[PDB]
Amino acid sequence: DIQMTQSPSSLSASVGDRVTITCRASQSVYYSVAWYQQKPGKAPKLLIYSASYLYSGVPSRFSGSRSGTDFTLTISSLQPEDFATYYCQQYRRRPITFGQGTKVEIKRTVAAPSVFIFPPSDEQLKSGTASVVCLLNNFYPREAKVQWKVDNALQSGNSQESVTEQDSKDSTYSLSSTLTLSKADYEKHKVYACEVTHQGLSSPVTKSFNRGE
Amino acid sequence: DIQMTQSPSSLSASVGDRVTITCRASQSVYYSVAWYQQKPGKAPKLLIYSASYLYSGVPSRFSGSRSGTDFTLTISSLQPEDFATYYCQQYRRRPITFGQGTKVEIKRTVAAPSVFIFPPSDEQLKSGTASVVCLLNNFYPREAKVQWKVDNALQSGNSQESVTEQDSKDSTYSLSSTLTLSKADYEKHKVYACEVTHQGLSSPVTKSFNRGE
Amino acid sequence: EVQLVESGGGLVQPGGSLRLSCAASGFSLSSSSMHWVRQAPGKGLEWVASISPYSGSTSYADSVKGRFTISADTSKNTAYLQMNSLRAEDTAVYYCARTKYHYKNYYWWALDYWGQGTLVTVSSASTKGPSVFPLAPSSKSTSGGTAALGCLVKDYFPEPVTVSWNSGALTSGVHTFPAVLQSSGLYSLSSVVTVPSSSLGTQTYICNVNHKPSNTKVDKKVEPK
Amino acid sequence: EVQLVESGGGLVQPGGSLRLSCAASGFSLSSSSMHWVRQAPGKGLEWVASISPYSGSTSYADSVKGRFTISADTSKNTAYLQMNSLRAEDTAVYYCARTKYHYKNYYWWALDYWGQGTLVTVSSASTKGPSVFPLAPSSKSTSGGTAALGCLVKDYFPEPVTVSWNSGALTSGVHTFPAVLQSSGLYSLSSVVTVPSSSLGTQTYICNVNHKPSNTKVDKKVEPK
RNA sequence: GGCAAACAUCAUUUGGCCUUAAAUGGGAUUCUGUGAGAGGGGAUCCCUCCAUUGACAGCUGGACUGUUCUUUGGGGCCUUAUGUGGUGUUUG
RNA sequence: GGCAAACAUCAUUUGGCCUUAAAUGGGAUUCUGUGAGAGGGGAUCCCUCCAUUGACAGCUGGACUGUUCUUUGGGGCCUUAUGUGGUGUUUG
Repeated sequence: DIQMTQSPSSLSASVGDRVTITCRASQSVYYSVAWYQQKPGKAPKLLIYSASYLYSGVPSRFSGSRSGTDFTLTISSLQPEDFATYYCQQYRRRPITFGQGTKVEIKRTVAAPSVFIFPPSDEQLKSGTASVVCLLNNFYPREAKVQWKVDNALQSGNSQESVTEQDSKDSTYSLSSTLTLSKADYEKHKVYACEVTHQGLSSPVTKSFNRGE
Repeated sequence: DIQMTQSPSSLSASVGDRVTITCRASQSVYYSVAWYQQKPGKAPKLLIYSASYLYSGVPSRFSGSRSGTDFTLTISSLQPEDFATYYCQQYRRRPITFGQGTKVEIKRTVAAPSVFIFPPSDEQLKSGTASVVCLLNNFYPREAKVQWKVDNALQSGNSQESVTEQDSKDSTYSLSSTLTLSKADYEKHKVYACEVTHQGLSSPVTKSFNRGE
Repeated sequence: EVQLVESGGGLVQPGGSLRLSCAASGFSLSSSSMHWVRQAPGKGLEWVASISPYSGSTSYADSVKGRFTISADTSKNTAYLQMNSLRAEDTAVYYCARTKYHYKNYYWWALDYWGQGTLVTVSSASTKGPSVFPLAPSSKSTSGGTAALGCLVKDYFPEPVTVSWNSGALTSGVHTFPAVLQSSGLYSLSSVVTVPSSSLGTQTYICNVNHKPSNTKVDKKVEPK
Repeated sequence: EVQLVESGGGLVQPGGSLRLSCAASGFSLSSSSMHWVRQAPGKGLEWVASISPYSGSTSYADSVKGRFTISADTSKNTAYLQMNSLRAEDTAVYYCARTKYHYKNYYWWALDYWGQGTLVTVSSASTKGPSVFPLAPSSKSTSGGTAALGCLVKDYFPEPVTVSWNSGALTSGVHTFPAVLQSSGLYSLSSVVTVPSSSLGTQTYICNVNHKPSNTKVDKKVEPK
């Protein structure tokens, strides 16, 4: 019945910057607060226990302090691999309860994406569907816009995209937009293009192909 | 085969003094030299290996260096518990061979002996023998002279003495002189005394008793 | 040395059961308390159950009370989670954790080691293996630039899929995107690698797709038209 | 954890045999080389034999070759030293020592742990246990001084002898002297304790003498007339 | 005189197998308190060795060799001891 | 008013058994790079608790006591969890 209200939900900071995540407990927990780091696809690793003690093998740029019933985690010199979601937990009373989490992006310089476009394989069209893929490789920030134009007519409602997690080394994103059509509809048009707009692009970029070439 | 000539055989130095023991190798040994400390009656503990590396649990006031085929052990600030014998060994070729050793006495200030005299037990007189014991406790230096007087006549050659190893904490010695007699001879005299002369004694001291009471 | 290996996950119908197990190494179970913590995809962390194999004592979150049963076999040095009467809202990754015992304590401390977890998805859909298509270059840039090629893994269920390139020998420059759920209620993802435009006509680039749910594996070399 | 326990020493007539053993804990023999090193009384240290149980390879000092045989049974995790055809000039303390194995090496390094050792005396005399007498205060000194009491251990053979006080409960101020060889070819030593002049009339102090060769054990109270 | 060898001397010094296209060694910055032999491990960067992709040279292919350039890579299991270099002497 | 109990809140926090005359806790300086549970260890000094030998005191002996002096000593086997105090509210 103890609640760990953790804030902020998200933050981003440049490599080298100090960062503080905070967790306030509904009632007295006293030191029985731990802090965890969870990297995408990985299991949480324990960083801080007893509110201020580092678990063995945790870089010393991590630390924690207690102030009454407020607890803060501090990454004193943020590093590219520190992109993760961070969690507080109390173990003063049971049941144990966790904070809602805090996602930490790394802020790096603007990098425009390099763009690629992939026509559907002859191997797929024989199944009745055409998937057209547009690839936005290694950019920052995460905000990018992908429009699909089939014979220069803007498309609506037939694309879906997914974005990688921030690279633990260069702190960039990669985005994948797929344009799904029926073979029949696909064979009705010639020019397929994705047009990308992003912060480090002066003018929009379009990568295209003609169907049978 | 390989000869480890160690020097000096013995030395004495005050607490805090720097101390260098030296070990010269008959031929090339290269770094394969160890230094051992043997405290009296105890098993030797390893101190230095590879001529300069300290073994785990060795105080930093120890060190070793190599100069060609000469090797030295160094105590930068000598401590009382460092009273021991020190041994070099080569492990360059087999058989392994040792230095002759170096005993390290600690030189401290004069400490007067506490003196005691103990008549022989009635349990020993009933066995057919008389042992009279004179005890010199916690003095320095080791050089002390104990005389036996049976009714004030000096004794020679019917006593034997043994001395403790230097105490590893106060760096003093203890001495035991036993005057061994046949039971019958003991019933011939009344006054038994040991007379002690030592550096920290301005006048020489005698502890005596009358036979029995 | 210290590791925990969950197994027993997978796809299961709603109303059905599943028995996860966590096999521990490098420490005695009897000198720890073991815990299951689940993570609904996207949401945070929900403690599920705990057990002190030394005493056999167990405790459960009120949201699984009476459907789940944590337990431990101290000889096998593994721990288990019986899950009965599952619902869709039980779909999550399920981690087990260790809390090291310490004699000086007076209650249990943090969770100091977590298994990588196993995925439990509770659905009415069935296992469908993926299809694999090439994503091949257009040949726009000459020897000055690098090219991108890839594999598209479409129409499969359930998660996950894993892609490697040239059998794991090519790793630099590779992005496997998160799968997206299709209008057909199926998953689809892409994996891409960038390579020098000059190496296309000689070098072989093959993608290794594995969908362990369907016991499916595909190797598809990717070259242009 | 890491320790070595010599056993098997004692007295032996010239020409006889003895089988010392060293029982190791806290490390595997197969990952070390074990060594016997003796210390002639007064002399320094003489390496005697070595063995690498991983290979079974042995080496001997030219001074024992063909009279001694080192060995090890890796199941008992102990090592042995058979001594045949013994001579007087073999009388010494016999330590066993360990050199930790290391894969990076190209020959063995120094001896990094030594057992406490056992005494092997090769003589024609026979063991007879000692006598023990009290050495009690004389009650000479008034409020200026503290008093001294003790035990005398006379007419025994062979070395060694061990003395304790209050079963080891009283240590501060205690000196056990080296035995000296008497005109009879027997040893004799004393052990003393310093105590406050005041504590005699209440406290009981008992001395524990043990001459393990003859299976001899004695406890004697030391108080005044 | 070129050699071998034995010995002396000083100096330096982990050594293999299997699979592979290949299965080096060193330097720097930094993290890690023993979390498996801390004589460790991780990350990032530079050089070096091996292999490898382009390009270029060798008439042109296949090779193969090379490079002040370029691409991508360098696995697994072992090791329980006396190798190697210089100098000298002596022998064949 | 007083005492309980439950709850709220903040703070703090290992708990037993056996043997025993007794079976605390902390501080400073310094050595120890995990030697097997470092949340360690040792040394030196200090404070503190329990016991203890002497001194002074309670008429003297049991006994027993002390803001003072003094001697010496403080063992073993366990532990797998929600104790304790302050405050507030409610109930008896």
